Amino acid sequence: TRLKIVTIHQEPFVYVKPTMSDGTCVKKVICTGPHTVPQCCYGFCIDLLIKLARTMNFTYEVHLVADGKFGTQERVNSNKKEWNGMMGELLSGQADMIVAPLTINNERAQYIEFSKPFKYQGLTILVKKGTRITGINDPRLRNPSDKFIYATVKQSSVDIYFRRQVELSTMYRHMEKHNYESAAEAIQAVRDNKLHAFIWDSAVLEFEASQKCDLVTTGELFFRSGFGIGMRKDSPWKQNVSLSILKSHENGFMEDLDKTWV
Amino acid sequence: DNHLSIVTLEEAPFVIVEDIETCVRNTVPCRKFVKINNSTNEGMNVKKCCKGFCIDILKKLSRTVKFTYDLYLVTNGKHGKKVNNVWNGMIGEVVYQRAVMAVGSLTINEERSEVVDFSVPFVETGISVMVSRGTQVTGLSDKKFQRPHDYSPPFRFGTVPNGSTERNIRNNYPYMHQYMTRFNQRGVEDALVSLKTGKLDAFIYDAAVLNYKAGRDEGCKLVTIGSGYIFATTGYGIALQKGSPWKRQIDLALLQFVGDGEMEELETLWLTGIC
Ligand SMILES: CC1=NCC(CNC(=O)c2cnc(CNS(=O)(=O)c3ccc(F)c(F)c3)c(C)n2)=[SH]1
Ligand SMILES: N[C@@H](CCC(=O)O)C(=O)O
Repeated sequence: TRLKIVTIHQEPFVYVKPTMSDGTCVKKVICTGPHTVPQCCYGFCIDLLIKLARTMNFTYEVHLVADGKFGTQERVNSNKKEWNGMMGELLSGQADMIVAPLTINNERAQYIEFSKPFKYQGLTILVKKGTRITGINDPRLRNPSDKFIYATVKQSSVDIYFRRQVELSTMYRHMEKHNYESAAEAIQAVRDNKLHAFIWDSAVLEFEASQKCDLVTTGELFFRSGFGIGMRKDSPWKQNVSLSILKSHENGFMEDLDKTWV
Repeated sequence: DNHLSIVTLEEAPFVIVEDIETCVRNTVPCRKFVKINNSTNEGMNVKKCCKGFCIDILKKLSRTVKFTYDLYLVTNGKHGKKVNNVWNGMIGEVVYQRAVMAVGSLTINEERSEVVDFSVPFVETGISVMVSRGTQVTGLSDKKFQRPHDYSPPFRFGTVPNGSTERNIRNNYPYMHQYMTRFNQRGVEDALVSLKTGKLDAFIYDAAVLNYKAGRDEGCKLVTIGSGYIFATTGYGIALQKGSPWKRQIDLALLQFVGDGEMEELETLWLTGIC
């Protein structure tokens, strides 16, 4: 049996590009994504996937998460709760493994099993160069008004983060009106000054400030967090997937992916 | 079955030991087995007092996961090394089931994970290089380290052996490793003395401790090279026995401390610097 791999668009971890006319595309893999169509996936997490595949000797098929989401747990409406995003696909069976910049937290870990982290990072804030704020504690952030507008990605770990603490509630109620469907769109809306601040993964945000030199981060991590591989609570692969990730930190592989993609 | 033998080891600020009757405020009881002489297995548990970042993690774990414990300090070795295919240190205490779990500045790597189970990492760490004077050295992977004798004279640099750092340099850089051995330091304190006096040019070691040390250094002359760069990034973790029933609740408890702000509080409580 082959492994079904779900992932998600998220430069520099997963680039998504259209196959040229022949149905063909740096290592690149054929992945299907939204009714579905063949496409070209590459990047950091792809290199990782290919390393795990050869290391542990398995075959795989990659597709993009149908609703384009990382995954949170929402109430069905009522009573039932359900996971959307990559989280939902893994739990349902549509995926066997999540390979993606997937943040580790208590909520998801309750239901799935994470590998040891293949990437230590945190949360920071992206803005357009002319803007200056101290950080996550600036008056305009902690005391919001539509005169200064900031957002995160919907149904993301950052979303969970801000909804979780009563004390973060007014920020969360401000973000709720402005939250975007993809980080790409949110980063774009920051360049166009349609968005003032984007609260998101530093691994991602500092790569964009790195090349889109009209955007910058402030400043400063204000929260540590990490990415790991998603597998379901079983799982035969789980222990050996961790060992591999550890091995790749230790022997320089992960350090190389950093330098190839970040 | 709700009462757990747990092993630990002193390394500030994660675990700090103080002499004791009763252990006072914010400390817990930890026994240490001290021999009567060097020609007998005979010994005696001395009652001492343990505090620090990892002790606080332990209290919090105990509260939430609901267990009691008897905390003791490791005597046979330190963090853990495999010697003639036999584990010593905290890792071996768990491996030979003397302790249900190990807490402290215990680095997670591949080889230890073959023989114990580890919690989610709760402190970032890796390998860093600390210097005391200005330098242009990039990181561990600089030519000055990898091919030292390319330089006349060569750089003098070392680690504290028998831990995760030395085990890593031994696997990845064989020549650096056999060059370094003559500069082996017996402890972090020793190395720092050598750095300040100039009998050591660089000290290669656990990033979390190095960052801490530089954080509390008077005069702020000790820094980590390259913006505090970290080769082979990993974390401290709670080591449990292979297939432990406890791993799950310990993990979720840890991840909860993250959402609580409880970790950030511990971090600022113990890891606040002046530099
Ligand atoms: C120096 C100090 N480093 C960390 C300190 C306090 N601990 C945290 O902030 C923290 C953050 N995240 C997690 C859980 N997920 S993780 O992906 O595996 C991860 C990510 C980044 C980390 F830094 C880390 F440890 C672990 C946990 C358990 N603890 S002090
Ligand atoms: N934290 C290390 C000790 C110091 C080191 O060698 O880096 C370990 O658990 O082995």
